[PDB]
Parts: sequence; C-alpha cells; structure tokens
Amino acid sequence: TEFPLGCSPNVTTPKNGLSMELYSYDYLKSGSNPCWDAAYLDPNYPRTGYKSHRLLAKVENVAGNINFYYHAPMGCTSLFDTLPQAYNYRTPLTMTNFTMLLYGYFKPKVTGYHTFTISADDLLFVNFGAGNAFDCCKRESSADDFGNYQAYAVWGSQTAKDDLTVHLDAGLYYPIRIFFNNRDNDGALSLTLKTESDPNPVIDFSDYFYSFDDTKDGCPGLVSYD
Ligand SMILES: OC[C@H]1O[C@@H](O[C@H]2[C@H](O)[C@@H](O)[C@H](O)O[C@@H]2CO)[C@H](O)[C@@H](O)[C@H]1O
Ligand SMILES: [Ca+2]
Repeated sequence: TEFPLGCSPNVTTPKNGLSMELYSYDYLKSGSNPCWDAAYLDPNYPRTGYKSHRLLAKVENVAGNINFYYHAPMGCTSLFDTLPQAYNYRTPLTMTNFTMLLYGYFKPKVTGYHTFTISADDLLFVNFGAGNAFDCCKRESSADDFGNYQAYAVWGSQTAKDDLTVHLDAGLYYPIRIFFNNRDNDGALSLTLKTESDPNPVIDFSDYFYSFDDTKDGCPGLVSYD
C-alpha cells in the first residue's frame, strides 16, 4: 500500500510518544530441544497469543531513538538487562527473551516518500496506516484486527520486506503498530527513516511519534489524492 490512510484528530496538544506493552517470553522447560519457545513464529502469536504470557508493564510516552543491540553473555539462558532510555522503562527485564508491542501514530515533518527500514533479532512486524494498523481514533475497538504486515523481519529467515516505502502527508497522523520478540540470546531492533528530500537517515523519532484518545465518531484523514 503506497498511499496509506492517515488520520486527522481534533487535538490541540497531541500526546508525545507511543504506547508500549511488555510481556514475558519464557524459555521452555530446561531439557527441551530447542531451548526457546517457538510460539513467536505462530501467525496469531502477535495478535492474541502474547496475551497468554505475563504482562510486565504498560508504558506511555515512548519516543526517541528506540534502536538497540543487546549482546547476551550466553545462549539458552534468561538474563536481565535494561532497555534504552526512549522506552521509559528503567528496571531490568529479561533482555534475552521478551515480547514487546508499540502502538500509536506517526506524524511526518515533510510531505513525500518515506522509506522505513527495519532489522531485528528475533522478530519485528510493522503495520502502518489506518485500517492496516488500526482505525482512526478507534484503536481500542480495532486493536486485534491489524492486516498484512507492511514490513517484517525474522532472524534466520530468507526474510524480506525489511522496508516500507510510502507517500505520506505532513498534515496527517498515521496509525503504526510495531511488534517485537526476542526468543533467546542476542536481541536487536532497528527502525530508520529515509525521506527523498533529506540526505541524512532519521534514527531519533522524538518529534514523530504521538498518541491520541479514541473518540465516538473516529477521526478519518482529511487529505486525499484521487
Ligand atoms: O546469533 C544470534 C542468534 O542466536 C541464537 O542462539 C544460538 C547462538 O547463536 C549460538 O551461539 C548458541 O550456541 O546456540 C544458540 C541457539 O540456542 C538465538 O536463538 C537467536 O534468537 C539469535 O539471537
Ligand atoms: Ca535472539
């Protein structure tokens, strides 16, 4: 979808950052082969399966550079460490093995083609646009109804759709859903943005990520090109 749908909330002062939910991703019982839980590859794990795991936290105002590489001291071992400051989550968690969901809206600074590139260890699935991620100012009621991933990356796969190239309007806020899993060992998440008019890739999304309350009527985008 080259021209994803955006949204036009009625809001004077939009809330900065995305929402985040963290969930457990336990290893299998010691002695299993392989050591890691394979659930993360199930088509419905990112839709409702993660809800069968333990909720670790719901966090707000996630903004900044969300990229990280975590080097596990050893494999098949649950080890504790911390996320980058952008995640607004300061306490140690099992960086070797966890599930993370981010959602909210992306606001472009300049109208035009935007290329988002992703890489992950182990898994990063991205939905982008109204409908595809969720409905405009109707997130809660459409939360589990996201469509085909606009980008996806899975460690060890002949993966692909490591990028998404879309025409965006600076006047709209675009629903975005980012689903991450580390099954074991090293963990890594990279999201970057390249615009056609700007020479430097963007890695700090401080000014681009927003959250909005849902409304009875919704807030469909008021920019259209056909
Ligand atoms: O290499 C990244 C990759 O590691 C897997 O773990 C491997 C590890 O690479 C290897 O040194 C060890 O001997 O076996 C491990 C298999 O349990 C992770 O499973 C994978 O998620 C990546 O992080
Ligand atoms: Ca891993």
